[PDB]
Amino acid sequence: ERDRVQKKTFTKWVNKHLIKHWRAEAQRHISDLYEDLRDGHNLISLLEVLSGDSLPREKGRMRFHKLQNVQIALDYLRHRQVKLVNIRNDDIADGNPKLTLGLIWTIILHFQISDIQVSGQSEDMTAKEKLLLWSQRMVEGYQGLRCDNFTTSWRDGRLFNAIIHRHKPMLIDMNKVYRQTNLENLDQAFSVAERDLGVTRLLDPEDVDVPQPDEKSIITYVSSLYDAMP
Repeated sequence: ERDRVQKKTFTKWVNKHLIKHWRAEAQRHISDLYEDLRDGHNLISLLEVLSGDSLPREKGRMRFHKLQNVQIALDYLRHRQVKLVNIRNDDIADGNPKLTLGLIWTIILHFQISDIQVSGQSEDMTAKEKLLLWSQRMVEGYQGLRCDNFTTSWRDGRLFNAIIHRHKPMLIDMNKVYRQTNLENLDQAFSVAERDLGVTRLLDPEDVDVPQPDEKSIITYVSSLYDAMP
């Protein structure tokens, strides 16, 4: 299901950032997203690295120290005009999945997805509508591949390869692309983007070759491409 994939994707995204913390003790790794954010420490760390700001933190063990640290993170975001539609400290401290996923998505949008500007876009297209237009424009010439959406259109790997073939034309062979299975095409795309473009592998080939790829995870990964070659 799309939610286990989303947890998955979100977890790697958060970890990529955690380990670049400037402070050693904060350089942590999450195993389960629905446990390892509860105490608020990694949420605060994640906001520290993404913003470069130094945030207060509460050291102890206690239940209400978890709450305090979540509140510091939520308060940070609210002070930056992020609409936390309604989340309490509790939701995160208790490990609620929907809201924990929602909070991470909100952070991904705010910090990563929302700077997407492309030339000749419309005024009130969304930031996802703007990414889409970029993706389309990135493959305008390749022979009858559409990008219509951030799900089914990505399933066979063609889009990703075609995108990477725009400055590593040398590293991928689009011909083999139209001969390869979905899985081969995904692995390759994702392994090329890591080695030669500096793009962390957020998705597994298995997560994407399914009838309905999870829209947020695909957007997270494709945003990451955009960041490497706009």
